[PDB]
Amino acid sequence: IQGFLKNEKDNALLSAIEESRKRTFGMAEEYHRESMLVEWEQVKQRIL
Amino acid sequence: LHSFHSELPVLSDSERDMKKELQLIPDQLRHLGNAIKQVTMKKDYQQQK
Amino acid sequence: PEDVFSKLQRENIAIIESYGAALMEVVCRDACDGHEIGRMLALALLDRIVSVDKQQQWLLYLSNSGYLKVLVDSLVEDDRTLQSLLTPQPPLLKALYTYESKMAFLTRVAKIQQGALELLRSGVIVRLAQCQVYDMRPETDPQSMFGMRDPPMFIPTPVDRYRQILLPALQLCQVILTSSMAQHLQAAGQVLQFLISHSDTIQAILRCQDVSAGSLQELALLTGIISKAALPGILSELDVDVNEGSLMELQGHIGRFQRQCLGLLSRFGGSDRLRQFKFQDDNVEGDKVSKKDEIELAMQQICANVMEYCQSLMLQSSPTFQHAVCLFTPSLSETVNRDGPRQDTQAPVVPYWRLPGLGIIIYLLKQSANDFFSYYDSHRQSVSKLQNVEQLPPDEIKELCQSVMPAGVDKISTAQKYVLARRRLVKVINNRAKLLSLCSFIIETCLFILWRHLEYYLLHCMPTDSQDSLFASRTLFKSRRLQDSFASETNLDFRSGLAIVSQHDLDQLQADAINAFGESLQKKLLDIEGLYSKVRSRYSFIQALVRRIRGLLRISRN
Amino acid sequence: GTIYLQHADEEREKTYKLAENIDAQLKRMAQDLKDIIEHLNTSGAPADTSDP
Amino acid sequence: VEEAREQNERNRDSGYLHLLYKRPLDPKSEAQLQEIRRLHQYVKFAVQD
Amino acid sequence: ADASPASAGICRIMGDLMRTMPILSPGNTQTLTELELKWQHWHEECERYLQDSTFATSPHLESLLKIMLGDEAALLEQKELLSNWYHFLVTRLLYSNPTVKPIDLHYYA
Repeated sequence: IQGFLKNEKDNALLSAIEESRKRTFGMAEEYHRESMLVEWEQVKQRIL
Repeated sequence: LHSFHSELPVLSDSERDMKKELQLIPDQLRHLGNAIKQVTMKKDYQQQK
Repeated sequence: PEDVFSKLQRENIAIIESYGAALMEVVCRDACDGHEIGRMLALALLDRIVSVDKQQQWLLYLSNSGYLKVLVDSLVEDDRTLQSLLTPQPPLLKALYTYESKMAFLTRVAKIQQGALELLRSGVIVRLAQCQVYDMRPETDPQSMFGMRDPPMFIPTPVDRYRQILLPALQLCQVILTSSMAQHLQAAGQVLQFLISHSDTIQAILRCQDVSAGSLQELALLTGIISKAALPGILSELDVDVNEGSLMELQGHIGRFQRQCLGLLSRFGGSDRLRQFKFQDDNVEGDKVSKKDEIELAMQQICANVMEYCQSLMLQSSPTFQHAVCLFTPSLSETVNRDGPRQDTQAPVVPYWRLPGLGIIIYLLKQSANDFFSYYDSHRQSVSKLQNVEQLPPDEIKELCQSVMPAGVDKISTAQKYVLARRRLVKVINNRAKLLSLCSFIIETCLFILWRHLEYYLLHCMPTDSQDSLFASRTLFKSRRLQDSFASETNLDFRSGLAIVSQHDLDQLQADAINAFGESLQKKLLDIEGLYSKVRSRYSFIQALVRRIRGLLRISRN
Repeated sequence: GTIYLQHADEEREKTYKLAENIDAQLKRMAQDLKDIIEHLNTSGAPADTSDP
Repeated sequence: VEEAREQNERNRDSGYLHLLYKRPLDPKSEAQLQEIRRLHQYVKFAVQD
Repeated sequence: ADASPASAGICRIMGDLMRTMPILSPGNTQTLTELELKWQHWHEECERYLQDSTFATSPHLESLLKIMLGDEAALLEQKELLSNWYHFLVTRLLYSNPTVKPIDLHYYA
């Protein structure tokens, strides 16, 4: 029991770290794209 | 090839960063040459023994 | 109405607010100074507070207390450990995990414009430009492709540990250049200095012949970093003692990044993207589908970021249309020479010192105006599957499950499998929507860059056969020595790197553009504006460019 | 014939003379090591081919 | 002879001199430094062995 | 320059070279390699005025240019203006090595 109730607790700490990191890193591409698209959404007004 | 390189008017960054490294090695060579002396005096001692 | 997830985060952040500076010390100090796992969890905890704080109370604590700089100057002591984790057998991955959470917290702070400015005020880009681990790139052996078939070990490769180090650092630069809007030229100056502190490593990314999801992700960050910091106006707006030599090296690096990024439009915006996929769609079956959504995505990300950079150059280079920078030569041949099948004589790799033809932009315009119709009905099917998950075949529910968990799928519950299926179908829907938004931009920007080259070459380009020019040159390149005194503009004239344009190249560009922009393409572009641009404020923008190109393509020189 | 010595050339020769002295001292330390090793391996070799 | 011939023509370009600040080591000065590093490491290991 | 309208023009070339010298400023976000590459231009500009013979009308200003170029002979011609060897050391570091490190310093001392 003390092996099993360690291994899944160390797995659980790592999973709470994992989604924090990866959901902020994928939001970095999504934040680049939406700022990239919104500055293009200025440039097209200036053009037209 | 050594006279076609002596006529450059200023030191490069890499000629200064080589000098910074070349100025370090004399103090490691002291400790390394002392380690040769230490091992030779160890050999001299074992051989005399 | 407010959803319960909008409510519960307000009341939880009002509880966390209520403990004040004592709770802020207890977490921020432990993020700087605590145990291996203490710093790690406290940095993911700060990432999570800063994802519900709307007042910026935690940012203003983190800055004024000093902790936001301690969590930046420590990167130069993290480097020393991360270099060890690139060895074939790393001693403990713990330090990579604390770095990935430190870097996630920075990549959270940097999405608030004031937080990104406070990171340029600590100097985070200059500390990243002090970490040697980004130049510790492992050598990827091409002979290894006969070396066994090995299991998914609990320790990643050195090449992918290098990705877990590099990709967070690239994403922070990219995020700072997208929260720091077009005012703060110092942000772009710092990120340009980081790309030059790693200069031939950055070019070795731009020269990587790998087509993995990883090499395309390395390129899809790097091109999207290059698009906003390799810009001309930054070189007029960096007023400091800089020596004439270091400034000409800075131009010598920008004039390396520009030309090597243009070399990706011929690789992937060009005719041999249709070669690259066959080396993936042929050999290795068990992982093809899961990774092809990412490789198709990252390819169009790299296309969009270089079209963003070309667009930026065609907006900064002059306000006056007569002094617009051309980046694409009058050759449209790159659209013509394929309608007849012959054997694979090695195509001679285009020297990345050469400017691409304008035919690559018409080829890219044509191809995203095909890819968009694949992606549109793919998204519309993936949404239909997300609307009907419990009706899917039990073997397709298993393909979706194995696309997330490559083991253990025959050991999980029916609800667990339906939840995996919903969560893969959302990843596919969002990757495919992300792809439509990329094809949308690349179509509109292909039409912008095409309009601007066509407006220049017809109306403002003089063919070099004009013999009156025989009086314009012969008097500067003869030796004098010494004396004296200052006061003119040293301008290095990049117009000496342009192509010799004949009137035949202008006649050819006209004859070819008239056919290569034929109304079969013009209809499809208006059919796409009929489907997609109803979602955006500027319906008729594609029509306005297609109209101005149709106007130019009807002018005759007389 | 016609050049004045610049301070950079004097510093460059002073850097390359430092490298020459260290190359010549390292090759000597290495020959001293090789002579010590040669002696360590010859002392192991008993001279009498009359031994069966 | 061709290495020396090309080197001799480059030394006359008034545009070359301003770039020299950022020049790497020449491929003999870097090679003598690579040999000094190799010899130092050998002399360090052989003293231990 | 106020008293001597014959030297004043040359005294102001010397004086403006005494304003272009790249000295480090504690409030200023530069690298050592920026200070170094600036100071190398300033040295290549000071020596240029010596080749031009610009100061060979007042030997005091010709000495000040050699001192400002790190000339170890002209600095020792100033020994009756250097009351101790450690001021001579710091002068020699200011005009011959502005990127000196603790781990170089023994040799200069």
